[PDB]
Amino acid sequence: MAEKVAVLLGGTSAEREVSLLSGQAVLAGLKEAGIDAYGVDTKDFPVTQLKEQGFDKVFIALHGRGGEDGTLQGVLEFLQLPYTGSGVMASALTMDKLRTKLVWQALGLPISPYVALNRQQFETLSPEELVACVAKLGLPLIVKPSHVGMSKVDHASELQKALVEAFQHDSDVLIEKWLSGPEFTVAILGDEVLPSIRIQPPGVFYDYSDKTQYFCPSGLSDESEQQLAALALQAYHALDCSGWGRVDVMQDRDGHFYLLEVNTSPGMTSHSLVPMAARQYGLSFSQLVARILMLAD
Amino acid sequence: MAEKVAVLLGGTSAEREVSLLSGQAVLAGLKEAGIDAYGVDTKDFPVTQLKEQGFDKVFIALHGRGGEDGTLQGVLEFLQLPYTGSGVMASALTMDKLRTKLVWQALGLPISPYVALNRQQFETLSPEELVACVAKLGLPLIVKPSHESVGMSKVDHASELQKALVEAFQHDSDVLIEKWLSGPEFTVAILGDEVLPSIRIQPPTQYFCPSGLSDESEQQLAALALQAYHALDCSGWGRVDVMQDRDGHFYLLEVNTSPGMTSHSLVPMAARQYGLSFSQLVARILMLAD
Ligand SMILES: Nc1ncnc2c1ncn2[C@@H]1O[C@H](COP(=O)(O)OP(=O)(O)NP(=O)(O)O)[C@@H](O)[C@H]1O
Ligand SMILES: Nc1ncnc2c1ncn2[C@@H]1O[C@H](COP(=O)(O)OP(=O)(O)NP(=O)(O)O)[C@@H](O)[C@H]1O
Ligand SMILES: [Mg+2]
Ligand SMILES: [Mg+2]
Ligand code: NA
Ligand code: NA
Ligand code: NA
Repeated sequence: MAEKVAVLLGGTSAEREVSLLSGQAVLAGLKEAGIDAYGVDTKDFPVTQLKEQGFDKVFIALHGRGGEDGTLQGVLEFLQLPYTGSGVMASALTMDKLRTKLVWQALGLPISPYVALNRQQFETLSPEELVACVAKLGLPLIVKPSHVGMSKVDHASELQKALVEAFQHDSDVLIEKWLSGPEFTVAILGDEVLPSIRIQPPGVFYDYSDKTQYFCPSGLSDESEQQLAALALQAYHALDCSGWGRVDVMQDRDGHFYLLEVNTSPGMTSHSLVPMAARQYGLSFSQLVARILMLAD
Repeated sequence: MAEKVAVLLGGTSAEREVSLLSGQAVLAGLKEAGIDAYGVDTKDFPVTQLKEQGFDKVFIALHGRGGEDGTLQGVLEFLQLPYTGSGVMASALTMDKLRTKLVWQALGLPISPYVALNRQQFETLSPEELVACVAKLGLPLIVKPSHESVGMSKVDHASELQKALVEAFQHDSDVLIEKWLSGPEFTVAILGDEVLPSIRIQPPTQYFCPSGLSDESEQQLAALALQAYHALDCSGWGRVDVMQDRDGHFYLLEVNTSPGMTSHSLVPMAARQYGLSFSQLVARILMLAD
């Protein structure tokens, strides 16, 4: 018998608005392909009741907290409903910058040099020791929390300052070497790596708008794109991802690629990265979402 | 109001019968400490209904799948009940032996030499080419599926390897081949930020608490166990497992995020040695859920 599919959307996180748009597009795409899909705004319907409502399969179109971080996935494993995107472990681990970095580094995948700090060694030390500690990183630097309130840093007086603003919403902190750019992103769909996209934000960060420019194709030489494609796939399997996702990557002045992050529930607005990548690989939006759904075992 | 507390016990996993005992003990210890606790056999009671039925706090005494793997933790995060033990990420991570290892390795924490192998590599490669991948590890060898002794084999001669890989590629797409260690084995219970006293395990099982180690070795082991526990983002409580080599080096094996709470279990025995009654132990664990 045919599947009843729930498209989860909206939610209660900071990214509710984008998620409303993503879910709306996913919904229209699935109905175009003949899938018996139904929208579910999770602000108002409890995800713990999907099974009672008669659903067979879940398409996850939520973003941020409670959507891509393992918690929803755990609910779905408890109910024994198949769902799109990565499982609990991968979904949660991709939110944790420190441990994502550790997994990659143990495998010898390229990451920007960094130094981790918790609040202990933070308060158990002062600026004359903190600067010697990072000295080997050079300048300038990025200070961010392990799990939004980050800074760029140019010389050694600026450091101490920015460290304390980072502990205002996290307890483990990363101090990374600054990379020149440019920034790229690589969508993965099952095992297929799609065309990369160059991203230029106006300021120093590609943080949380409307000005940001994107380039498809990305302008990389051909040899450069195979390297970035293979690396992306490795980085995605490294964290045990599956179904689909998006790997974020940055070049440095030397031209080498460094891994930043994997996003386990990407935006699916008409203006979003994955659909733009897919259209360039030659897939309609409708085929994209039918495929993601097919990849949910 | 006194907070109403659910001790989750039983479940539907292989570890059910052990879990009924853990939960029965925890139930009795929370009551002795003045806590308004109720046993909840989650085989019979969903867990998605715990908020609706009026519970305020959850003590997890479930073991294995659906208990210590992040799925339960995810449900409780969604219902927003405070609960005992590690969060989603740590509970799930600790069931992935490969990635546990990778994290520890990158922090320079000591683990046994190993090789990891996925099904695609097993398919592509001849038995001899395999023996060649794991040669640098010597013999004997331990073969385990990567996902938490089902499918686990001790391999003494290179010609037993295939059979061991096959038995394990049953249960997982990822398998670990490790260097065997001559022991003995240790376990270090952690309770919040306190490291309790270790226990020597001598299997074929005798448990020794105290462990026999020098003070100076106990300090090393406690510090090492703490770092291994924080490396994986654990909190609340947990049990860390460690082995020695012939030379007395410690190597990390695993962190357990929902340990046994029967009268014959390790954590309770470490607690006893620390000067705690069982009632005190479970009350402390619950205080650490906020
Ligand atoms: N070492 C670095 N050097 C230069 N730019 C960086 C570095 N790390 C991160 N960035 C920039 O900051 C952006 C967002 O940082 P990220 O590493 O995703 O942390 P985050 O807190 O998750 N920010 P957000 O994307 O809002 O989640 C990246 O996409 C880059 O543009
Ligand atoms: N490298 C090793 N050398 C010697 N003994 C080992 C090694 N790895 C595992 N063992 C023994 O096997 C036991 C189980 O190890 P573990 O790494 O937890 O695998 P497992 O499949 O989780 N088995 P269990 O914990 O019983 O589910 C340990 O407690 C050790 O006594
Ligand atoms: Mg980010
Ligand atoms: Mg184990
Ligand atoms: Na994620
Ligand atoms: Na666990
Ligand atoms: Na030595």
